[PDB]
Amino acid sequence: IMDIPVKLTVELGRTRMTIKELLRLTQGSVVALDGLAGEPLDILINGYLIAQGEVVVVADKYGVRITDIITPSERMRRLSR
Amino acid sequence: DLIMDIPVKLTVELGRTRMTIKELLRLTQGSVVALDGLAGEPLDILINGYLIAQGEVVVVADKYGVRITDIITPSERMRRLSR
Amino acid sequence: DIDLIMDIPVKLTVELGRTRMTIKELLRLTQGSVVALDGLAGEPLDILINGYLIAQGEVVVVADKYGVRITDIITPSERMRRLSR
Amino acid sequence: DIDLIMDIPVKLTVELGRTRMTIKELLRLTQGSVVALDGLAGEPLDILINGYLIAQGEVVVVADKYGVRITDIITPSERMRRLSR
Amino acid sequence: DLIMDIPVKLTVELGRTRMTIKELLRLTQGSVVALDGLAGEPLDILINGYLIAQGEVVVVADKYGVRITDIITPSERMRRLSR
Amino acid sequence: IMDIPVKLTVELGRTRMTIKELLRLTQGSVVALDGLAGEPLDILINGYLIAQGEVVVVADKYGVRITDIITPSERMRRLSR
Amino acid sequence: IMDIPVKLTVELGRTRMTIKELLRLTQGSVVALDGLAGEPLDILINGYLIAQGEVVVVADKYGVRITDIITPSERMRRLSR
Amino acid sequence: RRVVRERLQALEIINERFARQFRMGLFNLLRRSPDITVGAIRIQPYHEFARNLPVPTNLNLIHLKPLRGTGLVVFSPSLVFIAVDNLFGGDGRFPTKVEGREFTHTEQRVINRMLKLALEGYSDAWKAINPLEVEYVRSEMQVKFTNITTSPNDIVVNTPFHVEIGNLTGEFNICLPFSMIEPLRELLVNPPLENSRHEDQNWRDNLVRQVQHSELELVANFADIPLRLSQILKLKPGDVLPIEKPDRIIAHVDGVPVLTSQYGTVNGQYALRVEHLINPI
Amino acid sequence: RRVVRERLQALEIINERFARQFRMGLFNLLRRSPDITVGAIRIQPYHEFARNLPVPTNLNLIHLKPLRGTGLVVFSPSLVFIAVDNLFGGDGRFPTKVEGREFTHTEQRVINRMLKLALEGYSDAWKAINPLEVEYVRSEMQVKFTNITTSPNDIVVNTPFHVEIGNLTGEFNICLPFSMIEPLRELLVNPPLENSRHEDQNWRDNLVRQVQHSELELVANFADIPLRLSQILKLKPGDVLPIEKPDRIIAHVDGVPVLTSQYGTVNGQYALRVEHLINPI
Repeated sequence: IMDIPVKLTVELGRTRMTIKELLRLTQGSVVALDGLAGEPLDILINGYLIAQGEVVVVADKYGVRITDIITPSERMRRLSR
Repeated sequence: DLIMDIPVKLTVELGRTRMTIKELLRLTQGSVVALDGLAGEPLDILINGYLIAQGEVVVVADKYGVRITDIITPSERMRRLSR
Repeated sequence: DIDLIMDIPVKLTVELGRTRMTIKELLRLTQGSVVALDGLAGEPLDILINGYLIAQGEVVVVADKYGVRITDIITPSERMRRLSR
Repeated sequence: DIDLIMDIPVKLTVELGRTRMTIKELLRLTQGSVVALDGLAGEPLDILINGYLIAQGEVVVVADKYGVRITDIITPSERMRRLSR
Repeated sequence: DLIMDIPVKLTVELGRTRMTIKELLRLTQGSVVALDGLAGEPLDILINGYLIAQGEVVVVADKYGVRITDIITPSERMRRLSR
Repeated sequence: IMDIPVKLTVELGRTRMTIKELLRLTQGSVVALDGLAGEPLDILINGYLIAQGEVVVVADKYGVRITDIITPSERMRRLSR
Repeated sequence: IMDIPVKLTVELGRTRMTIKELLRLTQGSVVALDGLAGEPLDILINGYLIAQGEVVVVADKYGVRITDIITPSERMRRLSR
Repeated sequence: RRVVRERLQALEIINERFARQFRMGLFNLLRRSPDITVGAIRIQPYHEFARNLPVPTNLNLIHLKPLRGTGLVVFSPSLVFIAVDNLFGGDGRFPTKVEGREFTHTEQRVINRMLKLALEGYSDAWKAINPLEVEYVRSEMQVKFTNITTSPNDIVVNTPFHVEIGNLTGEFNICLPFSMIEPLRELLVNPPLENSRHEDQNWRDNLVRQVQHSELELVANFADIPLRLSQILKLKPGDVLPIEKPDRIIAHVDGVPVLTSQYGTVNGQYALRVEHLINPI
Repeated sequence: RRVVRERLQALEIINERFARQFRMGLFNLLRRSPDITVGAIRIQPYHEFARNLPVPTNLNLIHLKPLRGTGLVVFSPSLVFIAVDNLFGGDGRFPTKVEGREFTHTEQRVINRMLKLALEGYSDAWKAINPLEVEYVRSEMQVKFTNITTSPNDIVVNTPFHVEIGNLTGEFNICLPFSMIEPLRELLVNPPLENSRHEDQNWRDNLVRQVQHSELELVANFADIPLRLSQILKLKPGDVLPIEKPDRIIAHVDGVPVLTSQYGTVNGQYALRVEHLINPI
């Protein structure tokens, strides 16, 4: 009920390999992730997820186009992934 | 290095904003929220929630690929955690 | 390169045992039901991280506090043998 | 330059401990609820100013009056190690 | 100097006025109050509520920048506190 | 209820760094703060905040354009800043 | 009642002989099975059968044309085979 | 920055059946059998569609309740000319081309008949699967005045059609915002499914009867301690790591927890005493 | 000294939809479709706007209850000439220019029709989001007589529009004081939001359900003593600093206090005994 500021978190994709694949890749090396072009992004608070939503840019400033609160159904599957 | 071949989880973020729960209360399910980092600045790159480096995404080979640019730089890491 | 990675937090997991079991059995299970595991009593428990095999160990109660004591580091050959089951 | 700054009042702060806790837990908490902290009993308390690490110390009751006695000055290397957690 | 790198909080003020609570009582939420210092005089600069020096703001680089002009000058500081 | 004069205080912006950045800067050095052009100013009494309001100048004399009493909501956030 | 992801399995035909017939056959050797062209395919979950159904390909991606849940009648005979 | 990708199955069949319905409707209307060639479904931003749109041409707004937003349809001047002369029985071998000149009252009225006929055809075709009412809003001349999408870069879906009557040919398009179908994004991808009769649900129940025969592998967890790989490297066999009190055991399969349990010593085996199934509802 | 900066989102869309409404209103009024080009929203002092205003031109006062102050609209002599000749059906290819000459009675009456039509259009457009009644007050010839703002340097917001009918063109502006929208300064910045249905609040409640799963780090404070950095420099490890009696402990997260508590010795650990949550209400 009582209000307080809190730290949020947005995550752009997750993959699974050793750092040495990218550690060998010096600066300027482009690397892709499971993140592709079009899918929405999730929001975390203090590292705890909330909701799904795309992010756009306005006035040279990013703006999240949030969609809906993440239910435990898809929360479980994204935790599993 | 006998544990070199261990997969790791990385985390890439856009930006932060000090946001009180009264704001989310009026934030609808289709609301728009900004961040602190300006557009065009390379995204910060982390692993398992731990800061590593920064990079920027580019539309290459029909997939979002992030171009690594900086190193851990522990002095800069200390400066960053000293905010 | 190696020095950069050293100061990085990582997670770890430990498993007790494995048993074949189907949804009929789990629905039949009720409050207080007892289920065993293939892990024999006293057998050292496997130790993994992020689902990746690391080592094996056993829990020892030192100063009325639970603590797992490892015993070995899995060789690549024995890891291959274990996964080839 | 240095002499100009010396006679300037400054603030200081001391912290007891840290615990992970969520709004569910705080709402469940009621009057008289007891909450612990990671700071072990008898452990010296960290001393900071304006949120900036300074030193560590412990409280000593001298002439039935509370007083904090410092024990060390944080080196830059140990400060970096502490912030790298 | 082992504590050189310590951030500090500064305070910049316009002017003062001896103001009795009966005046604020008739002062509405959209009222206007004057000060003691005349327009154009450099603003006093303080840190953590402690007098340091004075300066004036100038519209430079689309941001309010104050131009430091004087030093602590402890004799003048004593004269100022002797009011 | 009983009346008495009291000392007020107006604050033009606050930043966070060491004095040596400005101590090295000799007299005549311009330095900016979080204070920008347009935002209102707060009023303190004996160092205790009251209200938010811009300040204008009239007859070569500054005049505060106070707006409203500061509520604890924004009081807390400005204390945090 | 409670939901969980689970591993499926589809099986394309079964035969009975020693591996040495095919072990002698090096790579690139074509070998046929009881599976012919036209008959539907069965689906297993964790190795446990469910239903009968053909599989087609759409958008360069396979798609099963499932037909009906396998009853114990034909389940027994396919186990016997 | 604006990117969307997807693959669709059902709306292709929907467009085909609506095209057959529209073909027979035009046949009975103009006493002559037409032919409609449905083009490949187009996914493009609104600005790209507007650029590809041949000006001049008539655009019409048809709302789709209860989904917020309005649908759009377009018809070529060649199509309206050919349709109106066939209504008059004209051969069309001496055609005329009008550019910039707004449609007359009679031409707009003929457009109104095409609009109502197309609305009825698409209404029946769409309600054959999903009941979504279509209601005309307002015709428009210039695409910029339509301003349906929030941004010109907003990606929209367009269905092209090639309609001919003998020698006479033509082409018209049906374009829709992707936000119009965003709530039904999963449905349009899925191909149409028949049956749905009462025996279809017990068929699903038959599948459930098959499902009870399943194999599940549980995972038992005791400690999940965060450490450092430097500590792991300096760790050696025989090292001990303290663990907090595991007041309960979480049981999960491939990740998903199902219950909590208490460990116990049973018949010389590591056994667990379940407490209750985890129900997220 | 007078400075204001900001960025706006919603009023752009509001102006666009009002412009479409005004375009269709003028179309039905003059039996000819016009075109309105909305210029970039202008933020400038009142004196700057007056200087940029092309004299002669007609200015009109429209009050906006319950917000104190009056809104302003302007129309060009070219626009009024073109509109009135189109009302008479004149081609306008032999135009006339009048400067300094006040509008006749008939010209002022035609201006009255434009004023009422624009008032109705903006009323519906604005009430589509926020209900704020607009009521005309008094037309004005010279900008100095309008004297709406307290000072000429008072920064005002103006919305320019470019209106044409075929070859005939024109431009009129809608300028508003910033104090007119100062109470709604936060609202105009925010882009328009849809829904607001009953499921929108429980959607916010759904977000709250997500919020209960949050991580919070508390801060415990014992002594906040004001000292001098000279004393800090002369301080050496082993030094002791007296502290008054901490009758209670303040607990805050990132600064914001939430409760008060009493320290205690529990299970060999520094534990605190909470008293009550801090409620500022």
